[PDB]
Amino acid sequence: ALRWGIVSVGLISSDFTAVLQTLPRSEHQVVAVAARDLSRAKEFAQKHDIPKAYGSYEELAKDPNVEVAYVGTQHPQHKAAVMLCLAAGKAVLCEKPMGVNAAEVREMVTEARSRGLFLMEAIWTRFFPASEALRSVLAQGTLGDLRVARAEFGKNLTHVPRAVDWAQAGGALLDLGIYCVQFISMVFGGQKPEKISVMGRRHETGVDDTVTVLLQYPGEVHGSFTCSITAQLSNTASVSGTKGMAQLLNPCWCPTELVVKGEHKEFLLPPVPKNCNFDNGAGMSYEAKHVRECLRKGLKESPVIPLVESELLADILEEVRRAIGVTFPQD
Amino acid sequence: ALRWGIVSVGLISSDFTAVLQTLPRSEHQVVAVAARDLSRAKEFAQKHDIPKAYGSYEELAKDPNVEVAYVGTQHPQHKAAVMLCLAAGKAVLCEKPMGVNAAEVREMVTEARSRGLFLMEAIWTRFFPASEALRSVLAQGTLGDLRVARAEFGKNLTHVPRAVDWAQAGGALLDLGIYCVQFISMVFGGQKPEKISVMGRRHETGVDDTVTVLLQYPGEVHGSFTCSITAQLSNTASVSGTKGMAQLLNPCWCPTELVVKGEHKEFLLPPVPKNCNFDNGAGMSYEAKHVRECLRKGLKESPVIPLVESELLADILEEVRRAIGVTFPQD
Ligand SMILES: O=C(CO)CO
Ligand SMILES: O=C(CO)CO
Repeated sequence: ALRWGIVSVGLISSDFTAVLQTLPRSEHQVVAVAARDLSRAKEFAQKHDIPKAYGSYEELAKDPNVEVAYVGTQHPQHKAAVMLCLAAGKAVLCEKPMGVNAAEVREMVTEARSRGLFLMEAIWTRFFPASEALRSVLAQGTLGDLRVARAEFGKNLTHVPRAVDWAQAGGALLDLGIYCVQFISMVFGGQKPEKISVMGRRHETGVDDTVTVLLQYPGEVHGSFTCSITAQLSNTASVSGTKGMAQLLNPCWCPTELVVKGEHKEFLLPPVPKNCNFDNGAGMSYEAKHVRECLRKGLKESPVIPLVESELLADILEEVRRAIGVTFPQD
Repeated sequence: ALRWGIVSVGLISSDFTAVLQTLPRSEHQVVAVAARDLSRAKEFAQKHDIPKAYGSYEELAKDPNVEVAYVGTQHPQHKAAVMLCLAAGKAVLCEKPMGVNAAEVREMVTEARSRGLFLMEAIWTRFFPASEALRSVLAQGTLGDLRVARAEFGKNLTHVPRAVDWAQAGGALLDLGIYCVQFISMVFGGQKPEKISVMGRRHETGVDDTVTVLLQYPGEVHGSFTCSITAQLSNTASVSGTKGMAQLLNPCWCPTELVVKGEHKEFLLPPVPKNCNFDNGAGMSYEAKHVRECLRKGLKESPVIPLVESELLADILEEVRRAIGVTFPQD
């Protein structure tokens, strides 16, 4: 079995741990969990039936029974935790966005590469059967010659502290726009944009509120998206060519419905766990099973979200937030 | 009764004439129709039961029984027909877009104004009960403080000669984007944009193929739209604020469904005519009844689509097509 170590005991680590404990026991085992104090770690290990608890991430990195670390910390704490785990020879699945700016991602990627260790950014949406089916539709040429595509992700998250906080690098782009940028990149074959235009406005807590981006892609196609932590949007994503449109229905970030030229297709989520902190949390199973398949094949990154594309997504996101003057200490 | 004169006998004039002939006989009468030859005009007058036919527009302008002229010519022929009718003291309802560039619209508007004559651009969408209901939702503040809105209009019209022809000023912007620009202007109170960014690509017939625009509006709100004559899009339009979203469902340009914060509302079209050349053609009744209400009140333009806003819509459209190098002889 693939032996997992859980870094951080917040809500997302809770969901991911519950998912891993629904998978075949001969394929995945949760062997250890670290928190920034032993107390929190033991409470989590007892609730989730993990056999070892640590009060520092460093102790988890050093556990020789852990093969892969899941870094579920808040956004600004991803980098140090990843770097610790890689220095200790662990594979790492890092939560999204992998880092808060382009240089953090480059640093993590250079480290993983220099040590021949697997690293993947947990962009869970890419592994949903719906998303895989859209990629086939594109490979098959069903929509004809591409023209453009548009994604949107907006909800009123003003009462979700995580989400609006400057100190945790929250705001529309890093919480929600990350899903729009990855979708547009995916439909256009992970290609670097030729040009980006941005409009948006800030939120009174120090982060961005609502942001729309236009991206020129190579071969005369382009994408746009809108994200927001105050305004509710359609929360769909689409791609259109000369023969028609494919759409991933709301919830786009976690789609189970694909519509192609008016024809609907539903992809049910796994049955458990239910009651996950986050909508459709059960769908995290797909990325978990993907990491095991990569590691069994001896791969040092995923073909579905390669490290060079994580770097490009980071470059894009950083360019967008700089265009509207939203700077971070890290940069 | 309001006495109408029909200029041009194409498909749209066919639909508008059929609509007017379903209205109360004491309110609207179709008294005359002109075509560029008598033959075509008589055939149309016989099919549509109009009592007078002319083989030139000038003869219709001069008919003292005509009170209002409906100019249904192809795009580049709007200006000369409008100018002829206004010089002859007729009110004019001119089909969309009123002119092919900003100067044509300014010229028509200056002429109407200098003569104290009603002129309105036939932006039929604005008069649908659905659109009026969205304006109320906005006036009521139901969506909270505005944030942004997005419209799209795309279909494969490559086999519709009108639509792809350079000589008739076709293409995505003048055929379909005009609906997106008017919607965004309407939700943002007809205000002039502070900035416009554009990406798009040309079509091999000499006109634009697919075009996406980002528009900054005053008060930190913005809109975007995508239009295309090759790629099928969602064909919905939406506006979102801090308390939720309103959407006009497909067909946006001709909506009968409004969704506000998840609550659906349907507005049925008039029952006749049926079998109109254009989708939901029966809805042209609303703009026809509006022109009569303006004229009965002695108004020289519509408060719903004032001439200064037609000028601004034209200015926008022209700026967008220049940004992607699509120039016309007229400019
Ligand atoms: O990823 C998500 C957290 O907001 C979806 O809301
Ligand atoms: O106005 C319209 C003509 O395309 C709608 O298709």
